[PDB]
Amino acid sequence: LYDLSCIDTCEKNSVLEVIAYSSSETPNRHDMLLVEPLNRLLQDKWDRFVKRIFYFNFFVYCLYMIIFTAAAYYRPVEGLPPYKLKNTVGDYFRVTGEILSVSGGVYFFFRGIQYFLQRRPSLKSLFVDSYSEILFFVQSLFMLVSVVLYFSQRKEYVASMVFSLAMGWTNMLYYTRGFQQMGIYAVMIEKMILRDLCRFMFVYLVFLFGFSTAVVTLIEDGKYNSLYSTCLELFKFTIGMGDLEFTENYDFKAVFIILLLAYVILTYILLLQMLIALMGETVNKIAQESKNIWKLQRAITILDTEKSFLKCMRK
Amino acid sequence: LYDLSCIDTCEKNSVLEVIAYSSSETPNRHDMLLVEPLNRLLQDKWDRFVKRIFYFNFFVYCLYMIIFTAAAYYRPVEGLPPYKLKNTVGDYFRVTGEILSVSGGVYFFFRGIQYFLQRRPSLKSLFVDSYSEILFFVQSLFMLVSVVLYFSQRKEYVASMVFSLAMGWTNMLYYTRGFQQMGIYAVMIEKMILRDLCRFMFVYLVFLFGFSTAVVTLIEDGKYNSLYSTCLELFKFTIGMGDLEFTENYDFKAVFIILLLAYVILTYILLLQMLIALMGETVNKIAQESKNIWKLQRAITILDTEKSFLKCMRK
Amino acid sequence: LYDLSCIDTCEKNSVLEVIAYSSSETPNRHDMLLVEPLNRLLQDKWDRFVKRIFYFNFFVYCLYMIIFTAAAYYRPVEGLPPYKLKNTVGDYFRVTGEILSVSGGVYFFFRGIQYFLQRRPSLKSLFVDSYSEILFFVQSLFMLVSVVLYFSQRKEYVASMVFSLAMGWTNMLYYTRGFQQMGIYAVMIEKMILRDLCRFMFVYLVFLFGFSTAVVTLIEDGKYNSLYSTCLELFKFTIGMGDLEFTENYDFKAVFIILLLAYVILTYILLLQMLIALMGETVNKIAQESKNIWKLQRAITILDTEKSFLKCMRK
Amino acid sequence: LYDLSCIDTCEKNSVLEVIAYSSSETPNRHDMLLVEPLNRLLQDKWDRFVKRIFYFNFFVYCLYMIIFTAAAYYRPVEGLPPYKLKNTVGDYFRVTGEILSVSGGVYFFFRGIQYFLQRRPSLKSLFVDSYSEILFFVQSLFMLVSVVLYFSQRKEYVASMVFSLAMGWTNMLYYTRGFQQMGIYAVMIEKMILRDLCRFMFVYLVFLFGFSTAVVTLIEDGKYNSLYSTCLELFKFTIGMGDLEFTENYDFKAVFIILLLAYVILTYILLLQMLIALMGETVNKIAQESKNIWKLQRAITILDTEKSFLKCMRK
Repeated sequence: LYDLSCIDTCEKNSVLEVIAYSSSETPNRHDMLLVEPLNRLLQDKWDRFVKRIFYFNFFVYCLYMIIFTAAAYYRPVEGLPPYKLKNTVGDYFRVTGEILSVSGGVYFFFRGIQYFLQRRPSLKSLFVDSYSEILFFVQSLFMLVSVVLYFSQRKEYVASMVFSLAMGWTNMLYYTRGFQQMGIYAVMIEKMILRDLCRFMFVYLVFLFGFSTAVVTLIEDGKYNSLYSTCLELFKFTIGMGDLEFTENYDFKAVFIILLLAYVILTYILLLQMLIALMGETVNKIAQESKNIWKLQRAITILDTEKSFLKCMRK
Repeated sequence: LYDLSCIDTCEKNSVLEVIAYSSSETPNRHDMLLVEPLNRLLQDKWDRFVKRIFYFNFFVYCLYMIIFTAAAYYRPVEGLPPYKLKNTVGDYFRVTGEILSVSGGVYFFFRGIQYFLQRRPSLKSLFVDSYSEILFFVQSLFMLVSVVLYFSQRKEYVASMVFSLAMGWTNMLYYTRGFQQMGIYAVMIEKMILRDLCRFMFVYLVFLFGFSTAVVTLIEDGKYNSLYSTCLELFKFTIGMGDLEFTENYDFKAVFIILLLAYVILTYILLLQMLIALMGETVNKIAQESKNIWKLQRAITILDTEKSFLKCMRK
Repeated sequence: LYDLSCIDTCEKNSVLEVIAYSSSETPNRHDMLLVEPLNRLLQDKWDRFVKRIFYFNFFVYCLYMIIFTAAAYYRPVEGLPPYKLKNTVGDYFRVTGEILSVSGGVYFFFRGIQYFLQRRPSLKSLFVDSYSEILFFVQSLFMLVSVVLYFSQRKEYVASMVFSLAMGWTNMLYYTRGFQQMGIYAVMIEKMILRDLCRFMFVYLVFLFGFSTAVVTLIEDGKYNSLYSTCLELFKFTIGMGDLEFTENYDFKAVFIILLLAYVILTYILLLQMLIALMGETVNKIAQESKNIWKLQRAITILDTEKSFLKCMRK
Repeated sequence: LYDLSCIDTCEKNSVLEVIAYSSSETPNRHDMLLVEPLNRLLQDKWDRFVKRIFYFNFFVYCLYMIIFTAAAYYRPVEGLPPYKLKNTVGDYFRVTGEILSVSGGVYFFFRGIQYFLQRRPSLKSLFVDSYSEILFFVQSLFMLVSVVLYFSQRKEYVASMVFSLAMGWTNMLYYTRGFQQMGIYAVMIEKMILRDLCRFMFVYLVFLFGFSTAVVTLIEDGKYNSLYSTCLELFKFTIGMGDLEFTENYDFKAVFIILLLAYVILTYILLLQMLIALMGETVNKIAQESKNIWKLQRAITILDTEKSFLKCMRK
């Protein structure tokens, strides 16, 4: 038996806390949890009770989402907000869900604020990992905005609400951290996004934009002279529905086609495939690292669980 | 020469049987067949006669499938079942195939039952490998259901029948196990399904659903307000036929487009490509393992062949 | 200096000939050319003159193809063959190219026959590598067939001719063997075809067919009840233009959609991506081997060059 | 401290210059910069001031591009050039941007000429790396051509201009060299283009062309008898919008379909996926090499910075 009390020397800073709140700059930020005493301990906690609490929290959240979903689905958008309830069961259910939706939003909002009270946002912006919390804050932000617009007689609230909704469904992935495979997968995802995806987009957009302006220049009208629509037409090539003959409003057919071909080859063929290639390599490079991260991710959850859960007695 | 009689000590449990019916939990479940005596023996059996019997069984099965296929293809769906045969050759052929189809269904059904009598279904559910047998059971199940509905005057039997049909064509892959390459390939397939595919879908569906509700919320009508149709519209982006302008029923064009773009980027671009990447890695990780499994798969077939085939005399 | 006369002991069998015409069963079939004396010699030959002759032959062939192409492009398909020339330059050019096309066909045909006179076709069928020659034979075969049909007053000759044409354009790749990169690439191609592609298709078609019959069964008419058209509709999903709502001729909408979804997921998503994954691994496995093969491929060409080219004096 | 004055012995040739202008044939062309003294020095320069100048130059360039873009976007193509300005703010802004666009074109043109005065174009053609400069020259070339055509009353100038525009947006990637990741990515891109992409296209086009002529031969008319349109129809299969039933103008439906299927399988399925596979391997092979190259790329920029920037005093 290891002297676990050392870890729990929170009077200064628990060993686990040191790790959990370690700066992204720390070399062993993840590697520190390779210690057998720490793993023994954390796994014990997880199985002993934390995962139960965790699953519960997840369950609650997914309920929140379907409640919110329904509220939006049956939302009487006809007219301007706020809307007057009528004496029906459906109306009762709607406003019930509506209220609950807002409540949960406030809950997450406030928690985000708590984190800001502790880990100030000037610090949080430096942790592209803590974003997993920030996203809930943003989600709730959209909720709150829609509340304002709703009571401001601004139907625009729908849009804000919708963004909140989508955010939540994205945020569902947060809870994959409770599974040594799903959470790992999620880690793979977030890293590839932060790396390869944005790397790709940086260039993708350059070509998208460049070619769209090239084409527009040639275009006389056809409702494609509007850059907005032309760039969408080019975008369509990369989703797989780009029409080479989308317009005839030009005197330079050959040139028009040439540009399209270049765009396709460079973007649709080359870059998209390249992306895949690089992604494969990124996977190779990570692998174990995602597992390392996942363990950390879970550990953090564990600590927060105990910290927030009434300081419940334990070993 | 090795003392092969040891292997054949079935009075307690044959060495090969030990392996064949080994729990999925066994560490060497597959590795046990790396023994030269076992391989010598099994390969001998295979070449000596088993593969001939196997090929025959395959042949019979593929006949079954085309018979069943034809029966369905020329099925007089006009009216309600059961249908009355007329004095024609085509009618004769139809009912002939129909009967045969049912018969083969019962055959597989019963065999599945036999397996349940031995390897109880409470055990079978724990072997995500024994599913190769279960699928035949399910196939036959659909057959039997269609029989009931047919005689119940319920045209719905067609649907059940169709599922049986499709199941069978899928189940054709069962017999790839007789080839050291096709069966191996099949192993690669089933593992990637059980791993990467379902892993992917778990998240794919989250985004699909989330975004579909987001969009529906914005939608006023256009026959897209129905979640069902909207989620299909989003699904279309991933097959390659998603229309960015599928509807105009909203007051928030910009937002509408934003959501679509997010969905595409996250799902169509990122996740689908990621999947490919991970699949490549999975292939790397397996490779030899699929071969190991294939050998086991064949060995099992061999044992069952001898066991079921009249206990035919052998070495 | 190595005693090169040993290699040239053709009175029994040249060392290079031994290798060139080595059975596919030979373990070192390709590895034998790793000998420094052989490489020294072969590279010398290549640079000294063979590659010049080779480039010439290529040049001639590509001329043949464009001549043939033009003949077909401007072919007066109106009416029935044989067609009567009129006193015009275009007619003169057409028949000129036509004759030349046939001539070159006969040339390749005859060469194929020569190979059969030597390396009998009973042997050739065992060399899935010698197909590089066979393809020219097949190409010429189609040519000859079209000649017959042409003079038989059968417009069907066009179809045969077209196949010959396509064959030739495919056969253009033959000459990539003169470049240590293009030929290597071609080797990568042919191996992946012979391996992964046909492996894939074996299963692809199973699902294609199976699902198509499933769907047809549900279909009442709509011109999709014809299996032929339905299977094409399913095929379209894998090229990227499959319509989930291609028909409404059924009483089981839900089921109809279910089947489509299964087909997409299993075939479009899973198998196609899997194929990519496996292809990547195949590339890894080959790499050097394709280079080895390429060297052999070139060596063979070299030997044939000298053998056919007037037995021109050399070192 | 290393004796840095040795590096600066430019009276003969600076050590860095030796490397920077090293022939592509040099074995250590890139490896030479692995020297710790060189890296120390170059990194110092970069951070000390070069990167600031570099960022500035980039900034200027991106301004140039958006100015040019706007000029084209609001270009009164109605009638024939040169166009007469009217007394409006928009006209003033247009011609302002127009002039600026030409000016920057001349700037890059002249610089290209300067390089030709030094590193003669007979040499430049041998450096498929120096193309990064050539592209600016080509960009400016198109600009100058449009100027001529503009004043020649030839509306065709638009086309030339458009090409210049697109070139510039492509050339934006030049400046990714200032980032150890973006520039590296760009290196990955250019290599894969120069290698795999053109390798692919070499064969892709063979099949594209071959099959297009095959199909045309069958075609009676339908506006597809024109090879140009048919080859586009085939091209569409690879972008994901190829229609199997694009025409009915033929007497050989079966054959028509067969050809299409072959084209799809060989090109759309096989080759495109193969390309991806090879690309993955190319990534594996490069990796570090791209980083090496990137460092060189930056070093070159550094040297040119100092050389062109007033010979500003330094260590």
